[PDB]
Amino acid sequence: DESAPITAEDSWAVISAFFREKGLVSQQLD
Amino acid sequence: SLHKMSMMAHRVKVIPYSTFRLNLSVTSPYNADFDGDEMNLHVPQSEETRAELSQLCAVPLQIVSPQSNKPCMGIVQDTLCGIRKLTLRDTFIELDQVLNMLYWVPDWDGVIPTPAIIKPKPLWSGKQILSVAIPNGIHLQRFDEGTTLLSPKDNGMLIIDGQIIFGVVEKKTVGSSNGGLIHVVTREKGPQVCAKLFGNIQKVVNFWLLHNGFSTGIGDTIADGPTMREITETIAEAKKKVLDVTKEAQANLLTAKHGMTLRESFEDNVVRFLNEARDKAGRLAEVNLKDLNNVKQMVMAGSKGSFINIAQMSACVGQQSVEGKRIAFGFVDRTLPHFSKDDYSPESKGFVENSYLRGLTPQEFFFHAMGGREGLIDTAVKTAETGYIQR
Amino acid sequence: TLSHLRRTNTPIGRDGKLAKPRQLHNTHWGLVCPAETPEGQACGLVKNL
Amino acid sequence: ASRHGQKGTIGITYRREDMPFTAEGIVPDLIINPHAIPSRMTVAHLIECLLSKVAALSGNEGDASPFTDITVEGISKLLREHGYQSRGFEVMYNGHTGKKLMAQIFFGPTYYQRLRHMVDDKIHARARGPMQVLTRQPVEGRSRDGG
Amino acid sequence: MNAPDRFELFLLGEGESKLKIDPDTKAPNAVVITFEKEDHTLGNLIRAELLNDRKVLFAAYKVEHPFFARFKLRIQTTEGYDPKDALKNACNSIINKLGALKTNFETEWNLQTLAA
Amino acid sequence: MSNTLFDDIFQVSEVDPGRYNKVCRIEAASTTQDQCKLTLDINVELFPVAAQDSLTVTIASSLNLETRSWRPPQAGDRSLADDYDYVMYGTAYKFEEVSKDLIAVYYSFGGLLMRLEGNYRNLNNLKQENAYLLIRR
Amino acid sequence: RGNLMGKRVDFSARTVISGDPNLELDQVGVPKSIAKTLTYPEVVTPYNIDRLTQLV
Amino acid sequence: FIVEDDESLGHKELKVRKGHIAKLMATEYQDEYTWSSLLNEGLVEYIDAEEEESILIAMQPEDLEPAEADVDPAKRIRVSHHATTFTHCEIHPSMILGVAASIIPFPDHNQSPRNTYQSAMGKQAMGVFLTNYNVRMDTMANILYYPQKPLGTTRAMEYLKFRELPAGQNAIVAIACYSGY
Amino acid sequence: MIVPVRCFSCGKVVGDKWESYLNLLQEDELDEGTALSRLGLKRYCCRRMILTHVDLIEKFLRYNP
Amino acid sequence: MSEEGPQVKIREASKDNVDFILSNVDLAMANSLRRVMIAEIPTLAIDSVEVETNTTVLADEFIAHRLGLIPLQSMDIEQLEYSRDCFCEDHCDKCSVVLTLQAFGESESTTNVYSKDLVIVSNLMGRNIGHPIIQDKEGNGVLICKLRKGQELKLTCVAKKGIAKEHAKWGPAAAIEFEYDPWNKLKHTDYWYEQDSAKEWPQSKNCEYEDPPNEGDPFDYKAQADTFYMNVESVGSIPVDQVVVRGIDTLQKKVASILLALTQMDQDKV
RNA sequence: UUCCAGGCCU
Ligand SMILES: [Mg+2]
Ligand SMILES: [Zn+2]
Ligand SMILES: [Zn+2]
Repeated sequence: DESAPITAEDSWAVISAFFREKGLVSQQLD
Repeated sequence: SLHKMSMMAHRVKVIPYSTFRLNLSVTSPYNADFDGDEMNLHVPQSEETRAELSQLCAVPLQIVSPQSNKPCMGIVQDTLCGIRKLTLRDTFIELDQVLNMLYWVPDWDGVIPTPAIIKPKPLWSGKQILSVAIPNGIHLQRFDEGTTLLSPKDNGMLIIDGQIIFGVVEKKTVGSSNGGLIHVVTREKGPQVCAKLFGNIQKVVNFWLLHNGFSTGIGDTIADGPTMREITETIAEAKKKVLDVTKEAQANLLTAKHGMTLRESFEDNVVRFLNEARDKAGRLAEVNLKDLNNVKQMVMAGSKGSFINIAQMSACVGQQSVEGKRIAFGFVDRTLPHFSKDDYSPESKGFVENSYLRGLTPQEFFFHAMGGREGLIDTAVKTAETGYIQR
Repeated sequence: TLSHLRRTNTPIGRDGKLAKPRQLHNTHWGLVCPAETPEGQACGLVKNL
Repeated sequence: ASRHGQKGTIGITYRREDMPFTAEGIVPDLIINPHAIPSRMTVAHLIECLLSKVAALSGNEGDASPFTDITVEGISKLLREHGYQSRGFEVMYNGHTGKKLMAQIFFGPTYYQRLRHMVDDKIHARARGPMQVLTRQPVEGRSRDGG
Repeated sequence: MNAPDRFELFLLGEGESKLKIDPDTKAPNAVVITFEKEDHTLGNLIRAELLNDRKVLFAAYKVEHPFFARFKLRIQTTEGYDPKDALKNACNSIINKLGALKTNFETEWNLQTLAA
Repeated sequence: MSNTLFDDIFQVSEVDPGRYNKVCRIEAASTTQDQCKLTLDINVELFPVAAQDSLTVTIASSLNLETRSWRPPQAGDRSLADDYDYVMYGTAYKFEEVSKDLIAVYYSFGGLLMRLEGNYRNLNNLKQENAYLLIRR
Repeated sequence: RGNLMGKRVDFSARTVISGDPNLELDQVGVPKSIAKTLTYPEVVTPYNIDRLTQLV
Repeated sequence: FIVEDDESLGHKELKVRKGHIAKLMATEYQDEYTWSSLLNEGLVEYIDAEEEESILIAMQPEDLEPAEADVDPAKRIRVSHHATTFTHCEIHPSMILGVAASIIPFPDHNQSPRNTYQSAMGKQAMGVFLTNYNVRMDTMANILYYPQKPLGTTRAMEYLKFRELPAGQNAIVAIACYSGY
Repeated sequence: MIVPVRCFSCGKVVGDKWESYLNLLQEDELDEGTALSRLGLKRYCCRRMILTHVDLIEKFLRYNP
Repeated sequence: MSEEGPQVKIREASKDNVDFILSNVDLAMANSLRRVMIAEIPTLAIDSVEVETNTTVLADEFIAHRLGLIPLQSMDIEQLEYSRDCFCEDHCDKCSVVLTLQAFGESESTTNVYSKDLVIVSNLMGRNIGHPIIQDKEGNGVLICKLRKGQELKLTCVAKKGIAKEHAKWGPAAAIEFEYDPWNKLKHTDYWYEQDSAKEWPQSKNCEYEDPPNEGDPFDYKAQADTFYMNVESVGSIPVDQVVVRGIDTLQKKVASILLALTQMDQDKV
């Protein structure tokens, strides 16, 4: 079911991805 | 230094460790706390100068202030929170301890007082020994409510020739109160007499408290099971007391109560409803928490916290406000993107239904913030203009 | 060190702009932190993202 | 200070023999006053304690985290799965005599931070000394021995 | 910085007799012994025991202030009975108890076994 | 110098533990002048109490037939007017006058209170502080 | 406003305060550190001549 | 989260699914499926402030979606799943918070301003600002001897690098009056 | 930042037990909670000590002279 | 059938614990002992470090501190005067034990420093003292610190007498347990309860060894304290038993020194 | 000293 809904706990993984790329200084850098 | 008594002369008592260790009661007059607060102190230089501090600036003196013909110092916290417990009919102390307690009062005639209970085991009561600190000729009369010369709930306060005859003891009696045991002592005895009184009272109660113990901890914030559910409706019921009065105004059917927009006259009824509820919702859990509850015990002694506090912790927080006008629609006829336009309902105007014990919601939170930010805001000006005005 | 890297200084008129500014706005949700601001003085004037 | 705007300076230090104790032996490393709670309504403090007393027993990184599905009930039930009071409290004995404490105590770990700002870098005392030039009055700052 | 010296909790520096007894005058036949470089450890116990001597009218103690290792012990006694003695007794009394207790703990122990 | 100053027996109209875990304010009537009521709290951890019970309430300011410090035990042999179970001791504050002549005095014991009523406590009840209370059965 | 209505001064000291329940209302625990820093001009008198020489 | 009703089977829903997720944790595992992909895959958008004015967002992703079936007496009390006009959704609310705050345990349980203080004192406490202090001649700095990572924490700290560079220790705290000090 | 010899709270040695813990995990594969129980850390005073320590020392040791 | 008053009843035993039921005494005493055990029983631990070379990452004093906590032997001790009392200008085998310690990063792969590595140099005078108490599995005990390639550390430690009042390192204690009247027939507490006192508040392993309540019965106002369930642990330096007898003893001596003073005190005067 | 800046006093 590679396309089922998305429980809350999941989002974390997303945010992880965010910083994985972005960075806590994203702004200042870019 | 905005008080006359924001600078009193004390006695040096050279001690170790790098801190100015000052007595507690004289805490309030300096507006002093210990969370990183410092204090300056100067040293007189001439025989007459010191004379001037000693004869006019002594703390024993500043003890009763004219900016309110009442004493400015007086027992607080540990001593106050404890003095209460020590008192209470339901509190007795056998020998051994009493003997120690007696000893601790520097003065004490060194002559143990008769146990009011020689019956099986000789016992002593808080009130009883606590009076070993209370001088003579000292007379007190109170009467809170159901007070009656034989006060049941220990209402009121009655002390004679320096002995607690009846009624508990707390902020009302020992406090910086007006007819305060403290205010009396000073007058009736001397700046000096009373000065040392804090000492005995303190050292005794303080010491007694050392053992009886005391604390606070979440268990003190959870109101009785039903007494909470009974509240979640005391809430919803007001919601639907609004839902009603809301549409009733969404129909164009409401007296614009002279000098108030349909809009104004509206919100008013709304607000009044929520707080109306919120408060009772509180009290509910209030007289619902047994006396054993700590957070109450303090509120009773008058050493910390009040109704409102327990309310927002155990019951329901409240409707946050910015300029008296509940969270506004700075977001184009809505409070957050999490709301459908033109939503005048409380779940969107800043009403926090949850209690601190349960914790807010992303919204309850952010609104509570905006409300909070307002405090800090003027606290930052209500201080500047203040200081200015003062000089 | 982080908290500083992501910070915001917001000029003022001349003397404490008591009102509009310093308050926590709706449009602030999600962008700026609601609780982290300096006590007194430049309160609400300096923000943390 | 804790993580709830719970500032505080030491008042005095004691050693185990004097500190109050829980049958288990355990004793506090810190003893904060009950009063600094009701007026600040920093319940989260309390909650962090109850949660950490658990995760410290089970070794399961206590999840404080903003908004989530935890509850005092939620915890008080697990903390009860370890044998200790369900709300955290525990009886303790007056370190001097060994006599119990008519009361119990909310006794559990809490994360605390030691802020710089320690007495000794402050205690300053001047009895005359370094005097400015234009003013001839004492000089500013302790670093320079001023008054 | 201003911290005292750790050992000052048990070493009587420059002449300071452990004991020191000044006669309480507040009430007849009763005194106050000042125990230098000591504490509850010793205090409370000598208070308790002392509080068994039926010929002891009064007995209580107190640590002046946490910063100072010391405590005053106040003892009153049935006249004709010098409190001083009551302290000696209630004192040895402790040792005797202890002795026994030491013995008995050694008894029980010399009758044990375990692997760890 | 040492004599009783009042003797009687009453029956519990009811006992009350309002918000108290070891104390109960109780009251009874008189098995003599029906005008003799009585009020008195009581450590019910030392001397329990139940509805309707005859408790001999005696009172006087003295030792035993034969101010100052409080010797402790020793008296295990000494005179023992303790021929009772409960033996409190406090003071008398007000000496109210419930009309008629049905005066009623209030006595308290370092914390616990007490009140009487009737009139034949005349030459027996002094306004003194001293006054050991007593009970039995 | 800042030099004549309010000056900086000698014989003054400052430190963090921490409440003590074992002091008399009117005392103030001064750290030995400061006790040895702050002085007090005392005249030599056949009253203190003794004590004084001792201190000196 | 862009949440368009692009779902024939049902209603409106996250343009992202339990698959997308595992497809991510996939890369999480071997340290392929980026965040940037989650963007171009038109799965989530960078909602400007202005633009925000014209949308509707679901707080908790799930929760505010399906229908119905007595809530939990322990939990708090949250508003309902009103309308369905929803356009986007919140990653997690905990993201309105900035560094500082994010380290506060249960901020949703304190008097609003309290969380502000902690937002200042953490910036005054000690720690281990970096692991190269051994080679930094910065004029002044303090390092706590044995730092301990906190017991209670935030999912937020994870990214703030905390359990790795803490600012204190968990001390067995006893709340109670004693000597009165 | 190296194991903490002994426990702040009570004192019970804990400087040794370090290596054994990290092992009853990567190797013996246990769960913290028990791992600790395994090495004798009964009450939390000691427990929190280990469970919380952050062995930075490693990260430090990875530099140079 | 024997012995005066105080009487133990070892519940269990362990090289590192002594769960015993010390009964029939004054609580005062029970504690007074407890205390003694904790902070006044003589021990021995490093108290002086002489850093010659250090390339570690743990700056001197950091290490110097741990070194002091490192439990050292002290079975005897009583035959090793407090450096302070001794006459040797500073210290000597008569008052102290000296240890060495050197490490180098040969294993280009984290070389570890362990308490075992200390090396007694001064004459042990022949007496169990100075040996880095080890309760390690592989016999390494107390990881002092780590180092890389050319990291070197040269020390010189000097352990002396000492007691917990001066610093914890001289704590043979570790953590004692204490409890009595497992049901509270004395009411020394007032259980905080939401509903059922007996429910919310867990019962204790010690309830068994003492008769449960029994509703009927009134209240015992003559109730005192006998039977105390202690559990003296230990850290090594002293055997879990000594941490108890020496406790019973150390204390005892003091309690006598008081008489000693009462004597010396009289002899005086004109 | 001086000039600007920032910070701390729940
Ligand atoms: Mg402050
Ligand atoms: Zn421990
Ligand atoms: Zn020597």
